[PDB]
Amino acid sequence: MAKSYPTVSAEYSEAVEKARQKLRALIAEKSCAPLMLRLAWHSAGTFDVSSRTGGPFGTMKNPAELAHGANAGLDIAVRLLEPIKEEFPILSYADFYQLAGVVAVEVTGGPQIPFHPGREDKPQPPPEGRLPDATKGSDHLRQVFGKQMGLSDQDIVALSGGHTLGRCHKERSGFEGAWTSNPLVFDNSYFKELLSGDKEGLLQLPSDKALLSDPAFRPLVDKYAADEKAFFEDYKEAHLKLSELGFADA
Ligand code: HEM
Ligand SMILES: O=C1O[C@H]([C@@H](O)CO)C(O)=C1O
Ligand SMILES: O=C1O[C@H]([C@@H](O)CO)C(O)=C1O
Ligand SMILES: O=C1O[C@H]([C@@H](O)CO)C(O)=C1O
Ligand SMILES: O=C1O[C@H]([C@@H](O)CO)C(O)=C1O
Ligand code: NA
Repeated sequence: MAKSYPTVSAEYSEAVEKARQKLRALIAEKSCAPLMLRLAWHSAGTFDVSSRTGGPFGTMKNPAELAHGANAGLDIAVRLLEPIKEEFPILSYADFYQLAGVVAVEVTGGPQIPFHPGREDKPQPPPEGRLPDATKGSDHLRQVFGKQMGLSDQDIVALSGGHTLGRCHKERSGFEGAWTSNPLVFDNSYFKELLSGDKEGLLQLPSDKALLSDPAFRPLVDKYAADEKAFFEDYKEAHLKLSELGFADA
C-alpha cells in the first residue's frame, strides 16, 4: 500500500511487453545479463529520499551521468540497448532500463520480478557519489541503502546476491574477477562463496566481506547460502523496491 501505480495506455503496456520480448532475446543472445543488471542498479541506486533526487528516472542515458566514475562501462550497455529502444519511442528510458534489469534476472534463471510501468524521464541526473563504495563496510552500506534509498538490512544482503552475475573489470571499477564460477547463472552461490572464504580464481570485495562480520547481515548470508528459495523471495522483494525508488509513492 506504499505504492499507487499510474495508469498507462493500452499502447504503452503493449510496448512494454514487446520490448520485454526483444530484451529477453538480446540479453540471452549477447550474454550481457550482468552488465544489464548493473545498468538497472546504478540507475536506481542513486535515489536519496531526503531530497527525492536521483533514482530510476532514465538519467543513465545522460552523458554527464555516464561519465561518473562509478558508471564506467555502462555506456556500452546504453549503446547495446539503443537499437531496441529505437523501436519503442513511447517508452521512457526510465522504464526501459528497469525492464532490462528485470529481464536480466529472468534470463539467467532468477526470480520473476513484477514490473509496473510509468516512470518519467527526469531532466537532471543525481550528483555523483551516491552509490556504495566497495572499500567501505557495514556503516556505509546502511547509510547508502538505508538512509539514502530507504531499504532494509534484509534488502542490503539480498541485493548483494546480485553478484552471482558477472565480474569486476580492471578498466571499469579497477577490481578484477568474478564472484562465482557461473557468472551467467542467477543462484545463491555468492553467499556460499562468501562463507567458504577467499579462493583462487574468485573475487570478494570489502563490501561483500562486510556482510560476514556484521551481526545483523551474517544470519541473512547464512540463510541465503542454505535456502535458495528464501533468497529468491527476498531478492525479488528487494529488487522490486529498488526498481521503484521515488516512483509511484502513495
Ligand atoms: C552492495 C554494494 C555494492 C557494491 C560495493 C558494488 C560494487 C560493484 C563493483 C566494484 C563492480 C564491478 C564493476 C566492473 O568493474 O565492471 C560491480 C559489478 C556488478 N554489480 Fe555490484 N555493487 C554493489 C551492489 C550491487 C547490487 C545491489 C546489484 C544488483 C542487484 C549489483 C550488481 C552487479 C553486477 C551484476 C555486476 C557485474 C557487472 C558485469 O559483469 O558487467 N551490485 N559491483
Ligand atoms: O555482462 C557483460 O556483457 C558484456 C559482454 O561480456 C557480453 O556482451 C560485457 O562487457 C559485460 O560486462
Ligand atoms: O562509487 C562507486 O560505485 C561503484 C561501486 O562501488 C558501486 O556499485 C564503484 O566502482 C565506485 O567508484
Ligand atoms: O562508442 C564509444 O566508446 C567510447 C567510450 O565509451 C569508450 O569507453 C566513446 O566515446 C564512444 O562514443
Ligand atoms: O574485510 C572486511 O571488509 C569489511 C570492512 O572492513 C570494509 O571496510 C569488513 O567488515 C570485513 O571484515
Ligand atoms: Na552465478
